[PDB]
Amino acid sequence: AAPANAVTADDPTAIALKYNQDATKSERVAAARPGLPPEEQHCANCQFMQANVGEGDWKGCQLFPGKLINVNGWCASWTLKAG
Ligand code: SF4
Repeated sequence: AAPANAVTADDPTAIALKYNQDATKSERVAAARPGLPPEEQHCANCQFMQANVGEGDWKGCQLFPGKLINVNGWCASWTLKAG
């Protein structure tokens, strides 16, 4: 079950970025964002995931202030975690 502050499918920014809590139900292949092949991309390996926010599988994303994403999710702002 998601947390009360989870990013949801109805959030305008989530819609614009094509976020899904489950990267296997995402359009990562169509987007072909650079840095890894698309099937390898999800929030856990994204530069914007905040590992010190949230708990368990539900972590922060810098782009979604006050909310939580799932580490197994994806959106079109996916960017390789480089530091
Ligand atoms: S920016 Fe990165 S961490 Fe945030 S929802 Fe998109 S893929 Fe996940």
